[PDB]
Amino acid sequence: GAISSVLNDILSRLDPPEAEVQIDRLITGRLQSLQTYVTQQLIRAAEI
Amino acid sequence: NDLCFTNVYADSFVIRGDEVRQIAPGQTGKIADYNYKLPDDFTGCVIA
Repeated sequence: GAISSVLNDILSRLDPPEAEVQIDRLITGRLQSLQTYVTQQLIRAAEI
Repeated sequence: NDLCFTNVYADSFVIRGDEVRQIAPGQTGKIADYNYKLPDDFTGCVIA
């Protein structure tokens, strides 16, 4: 949902008071993707 | 009326209606950028 996936390009064009809102969406999205990877690895390790 | 505070400061000055709206967090312009700048987490009220 952010205007662009490259963090440096958005931070270089938007003012701080509004850039913090756009960055928060990328932080939240990438952190949730990382949690999914770790969870599937814990189950797969139990099978081996 | 219920809260208590450590200290209170009154900053008093004269401005003109044009751009007077710029006294607010995260605003841009000649006054906000070169004359008087409020922090992003300012907690209080502006009276005119």
